[PDB]
Amino acid sequence: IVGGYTCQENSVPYQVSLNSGYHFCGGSLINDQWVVSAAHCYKSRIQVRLGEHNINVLEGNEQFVNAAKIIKHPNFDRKTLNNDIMLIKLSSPVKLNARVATVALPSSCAPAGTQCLISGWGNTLSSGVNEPDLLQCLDAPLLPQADCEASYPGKITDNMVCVGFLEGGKDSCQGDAGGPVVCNGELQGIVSWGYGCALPDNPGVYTKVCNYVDWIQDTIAAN
Amino acid sequence: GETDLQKILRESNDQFTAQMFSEVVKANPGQNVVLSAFSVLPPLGQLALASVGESHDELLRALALPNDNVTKDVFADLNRGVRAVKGVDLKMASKIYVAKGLELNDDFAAVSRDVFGSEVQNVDFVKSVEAAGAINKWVEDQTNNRIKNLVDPDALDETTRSVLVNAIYFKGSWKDKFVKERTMDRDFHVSKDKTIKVPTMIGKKDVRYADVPELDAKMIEMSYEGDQASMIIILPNQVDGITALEQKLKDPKALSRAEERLYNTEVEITLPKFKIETTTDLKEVLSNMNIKKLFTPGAARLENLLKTKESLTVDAAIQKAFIEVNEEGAEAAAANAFGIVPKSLILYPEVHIDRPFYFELKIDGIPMFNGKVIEP
Repeated sequence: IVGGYTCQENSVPYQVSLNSGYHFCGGSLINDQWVVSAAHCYKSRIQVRLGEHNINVLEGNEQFVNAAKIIKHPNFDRKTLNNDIMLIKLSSPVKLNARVATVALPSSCAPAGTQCLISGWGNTLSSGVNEPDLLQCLDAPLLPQADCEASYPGKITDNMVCVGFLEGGKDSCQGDAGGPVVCNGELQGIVSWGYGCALPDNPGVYTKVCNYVDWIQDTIAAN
Repeated sequence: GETDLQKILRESNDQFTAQMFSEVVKANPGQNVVLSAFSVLPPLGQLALASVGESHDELLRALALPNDNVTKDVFADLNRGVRAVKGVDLKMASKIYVAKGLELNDDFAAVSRDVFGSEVQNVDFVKSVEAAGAINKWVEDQTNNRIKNLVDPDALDETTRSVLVNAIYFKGSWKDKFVKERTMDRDFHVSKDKTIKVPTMIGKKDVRYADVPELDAKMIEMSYEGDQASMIIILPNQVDGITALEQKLKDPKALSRAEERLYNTEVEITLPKFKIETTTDLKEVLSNMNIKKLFTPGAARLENLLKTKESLTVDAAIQKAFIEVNEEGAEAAAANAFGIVPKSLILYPEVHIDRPFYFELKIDGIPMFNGKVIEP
């Protein structure tokens, strides 16, 4: 998160960390054994880290679980990033504390201007690199698809949504991919891509989760 | 056809490059050096065609050439592909200055401009500050003022019948650049006892890496734009393993054999910025490479350089080189990943160029210059 603040310990329980000897992406716990993330964050070996506050130290309260099943959307394109959503089944059920909670899926496709919370352990510099120890949060609105498409012509689909600020300054960055974009207690987006980070006229593009509800529900229930 | 003029022009260079390299290191002990052995060959081939007898046979020996039949075609070839191109800004210059009171061969100061590209110029050597300034000026105009003060007046007098000035400049743009905001002072091991902090460039690069046991070093190859120019860095496994590496690098083949173990990988390179300005005495250096008759009276036999076939020899031969390595390059400018920048975070193995190293610019199969960095 470029241009954000540090979240209070436990304010973002649904936020997880994908690890392979290092934090590479984020995700969201939607039930005690299923994490929802982005598809481009795919790795054949992934250890999900729930209960995390400070990534670069073990505080004792964490829960490291292995990704037993890793299901990317059938129609995920690596070059357009359409259908950039992945399902992760935890090797075992996790304890649901005040440190590990599940987010609710969208019951509505939120409108432009909806205030959302975007969180992550990704880069904090738009130009340069800086990895945060503690989780970063960012309050960012859903932008009109008209401004979203104008910012990236031909690159936006009905499955994508721009969340952020056109004047830049506050955006998601490298390491936040797969991460949560919670609006009114519902996961409306998943950190996906954007040109650079926190650049003017280049808002962050996220996966519009309200278009995968049936799919997320159907896959989990069947597997 | 032209393959038997270039893969033959590459073999000579490797012998001379390795030779020029050891000599400059032996001339500038405990310090950073930079030299362009490649750029000194054309003036020698231009000089081996004025020098007759045992002088010519000494030069041709060192230039690794059979006769001056093929010497002209090798440089007349090299002289038809000598401007700019992609990735780098290379500035190679060379000229001969003969005292104003001399009558040169009119016709061959043309086979000098039409095979070597250069011109043979007369200058008032008796006027040191007027002749020295006039030389620095052609060198300063040929290098865009990058190389000033090539020659000093305490080196001239009208005893001086001829001087060979040589200038080489380099500064390139990486295929994928380093971010300036990512540059910070990081450790560098000047010795097993000393460790200083130098502005170290951090960035991921799709490089050709090689762990070379024969040299007890690591070889990395970072490319500039266009993929024609490449920065060759051979980092010794020992902090002090540099002077030991120089010894192994006395083998003109140690590099070819090291480049066959070179494999493609994606690593996070940590390279210190560096600038090197070396003024080399080619007279001393070349004379220590078996080319002494050129800079010797009555033994040079420069009877073809002149119209009159008269007494001449070289008095001076200077080389000033200036390399410049920074973050400059391609692929936009900051949070730079790919086309649409996915917000994923990929970490690659780290390679810290944190000890004295040898470098070299490979402009397509041929090292145009090299040196060593003991302290950025």
